[PDB]
Amino acid sequence: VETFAFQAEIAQLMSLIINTFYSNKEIFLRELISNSSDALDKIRYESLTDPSKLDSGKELHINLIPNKQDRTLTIVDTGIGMTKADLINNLGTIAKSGTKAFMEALQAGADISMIGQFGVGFYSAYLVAEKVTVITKHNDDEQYAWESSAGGSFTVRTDTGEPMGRGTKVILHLKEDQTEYLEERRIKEIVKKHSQFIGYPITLFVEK
Ligand SMILES: Cc1c2c(n3c1CCN(C(=O)[C@H](C)N)C[C@@H](C)[C@H](C)Nc1cc-3ccc1C(N)=O)CC(C)(C)CC2=O
Repeated sequence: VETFAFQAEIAQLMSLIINTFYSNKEIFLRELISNSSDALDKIRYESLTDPSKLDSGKELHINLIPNKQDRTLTIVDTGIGMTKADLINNLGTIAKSGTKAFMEALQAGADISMIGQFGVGFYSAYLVAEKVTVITKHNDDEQYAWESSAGGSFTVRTDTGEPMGRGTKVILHLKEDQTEYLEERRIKEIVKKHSQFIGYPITLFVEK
């Protein structure tokens, strides 16, 4: 298990997201679904030039899986996935500028729901999650688990759990007071409001 410091700008953003009073937390789900959709767009595009990129799975979809026993909501996609370099360095490097602009825009009167316009919508997960785990598999690399409970650090390790084939799972370990996001009616409501036109099937799993 390797431990890394977040880019300073990203630690600042995470603290802002955790500390700012902002009741409209439900927008986190749209941002995660958007990342999944963009990841699915990318593998679809790449597979046109190279059909073998779907050898790791032809199905292009998004699953939403609540688990009340574990107090987790997982967003699963069969998109392009992320390499180790993406997880550790590359996406966060790119996200530095967006992070800075967002925080500047908030100082000027924007609100937290506009986060996705700055390319850092992933971090909205911390509106509702105390810990986020990202399990991901890209065709060119092994399966990795990224994890952070904020506090300025994240970890990456090779994942020895069930092989995914290709794609990304974002596991939200929900805060004690955010369990409404495990309720079928609540998730259905948010998906219809903010994510009704996503171009891949979204399956909301129900609890046994
Ligand atoms: C930024 C950012 C970040 C993450 N994703 C993105 C978002 C980075 N990104 C974009 O902002 C695009 C260019 N608008 C490319 C996406 C789509 C990429 C391939 N897949 C993806 C990425 C993210 C989340 C889910 C998925 C996922 N579910 O696959 C996750 C992590 C690297 C742990 C931290 C972080 O800074």
